[PDB]
Amino acid sequence: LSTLPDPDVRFHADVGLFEISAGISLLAQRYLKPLQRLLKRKSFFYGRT
Amino acid sequence: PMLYKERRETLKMVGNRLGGLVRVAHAAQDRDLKRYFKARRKDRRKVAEEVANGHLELIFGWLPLIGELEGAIEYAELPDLDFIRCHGLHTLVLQSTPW
Amino acid sequence: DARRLGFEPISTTYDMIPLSFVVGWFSNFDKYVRTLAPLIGVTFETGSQN
Repeated sequence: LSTLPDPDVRFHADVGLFEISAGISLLAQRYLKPLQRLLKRKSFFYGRT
Repeated sequence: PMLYKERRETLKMVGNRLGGLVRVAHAAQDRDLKRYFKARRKDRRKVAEEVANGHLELIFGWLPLIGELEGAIEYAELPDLDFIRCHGLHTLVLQSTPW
Repeated sequence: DARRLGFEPISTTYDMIPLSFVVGWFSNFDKYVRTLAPLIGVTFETGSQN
């Protein structure tokens, strides 16, 4: 058998990708937001020395 | 979803080290900077330079890690996989006669 | 997304803040996951009837 006609394959999609999303969102609120808030004040600079 | 287990693992699980850099950064070069606020202007001329030099060295030392992570991330974008097969059968009685 | 941490080692003077690229890489990694969209595919190879 060959030259099979147009099949009707069905896929549910949407694998377990949203699970890992909770990891980055949880680690940011614990160390990203505080760092961004602390950096807003007394912003340092860099020169030639 | 069970097929993307190793992919998601090598993508995110091993990538925790990337986010971990922010932890040490906020713990060292942020919370220990209170001495600069309570320092006189006579000392700020050198404190700022010392902080900048200390931060530049850390950035240069951690830069190769970013490149290594970027290069390893490409490993999860390789189009490779096996195949799947199926089967099917059916029966149907025709005729019968005693003996 | 065709980015995944731009990297590109660059250094200047009077315009490079020390604490700046750290949060940038984190934001890039966080945005890369949002653009991710799996795309599978299947095609007929061969068959038979016995």
